[PDB]
Amino acid sequence: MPPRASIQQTADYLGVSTKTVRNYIAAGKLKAVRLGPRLIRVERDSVEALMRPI
Amino acid sequence: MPPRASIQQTADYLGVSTKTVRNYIAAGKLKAVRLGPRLIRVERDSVEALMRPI
Amino acid sequence: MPPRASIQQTADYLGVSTKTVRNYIAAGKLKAVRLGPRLIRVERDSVEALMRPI
Amino acid sequence: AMMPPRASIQQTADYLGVSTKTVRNYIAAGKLKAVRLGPRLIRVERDSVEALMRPI
Amino acid sequence: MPPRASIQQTADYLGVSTKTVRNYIAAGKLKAVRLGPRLIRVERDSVEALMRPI
Repeated sequence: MPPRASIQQTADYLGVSTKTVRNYIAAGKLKAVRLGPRLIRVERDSVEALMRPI
Repeated sequence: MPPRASIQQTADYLGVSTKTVRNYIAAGKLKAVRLGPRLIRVERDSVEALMRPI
Repeated sequence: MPPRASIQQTADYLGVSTKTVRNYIAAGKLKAVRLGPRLIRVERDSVEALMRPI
Repeated sequence: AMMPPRASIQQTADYLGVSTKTVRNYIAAGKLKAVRLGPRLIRVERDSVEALMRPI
Repeated sequence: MPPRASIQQTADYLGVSTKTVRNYIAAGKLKAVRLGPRLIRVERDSVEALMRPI
């Protein structure tokens, strides 16, 4: 367990499944971060439906 | 403007700022996706905090 | 035998029943932590402490 | 974040729990900021390490 | 980190050894001043300049 630990390491450390860790994170029992920017893409369809004619 | 477009392409397309595009995604007015898995890390100190003694 | 082991894993390692492990915990001869309301783990260090040369 | 203000590639990697190669990629990709002192002495800016991490 | 800093404060700031800081000073890669028989202080300005972004 280094300061920032993989989901796997946290699972092994705690003796639970990686799923359980992911649920803990998702429920606010564990704090987690992601490293770096996401590669984000917007769906054209929603852009199209955002523009309401007048 | 492809089926999945960059934040910049969406901003250019709509004549708004990237910041405005980001706000619309946060508000649920535009639908967006990220590509591929995040590199995730759990904060060591929060694992320590999770384990409450009996 | 993880750093944080289940009661069943502790029983199996020691060669005792789950009831004996639970009683060691209540009696303070084993140190245990609660993760979730339905999830307990035994500290492996205390398990090693519990075992004394004859 | 008890790292030094200018951290080694090893210390950044150790703190982040990723390989040194990974830390070196981040620098190249501009995802981490770094400086050179000498003919092969590189240091990561701790501030960029903090900003590299975005909660989930 | 004062405008006039010790070799030690400099070594910590840079994340290198005091021996390295002393080398740099000797090489002219750092600017230093002497206050008395013993006392050396490194010019913070020279320390900022040493860190050339990649």
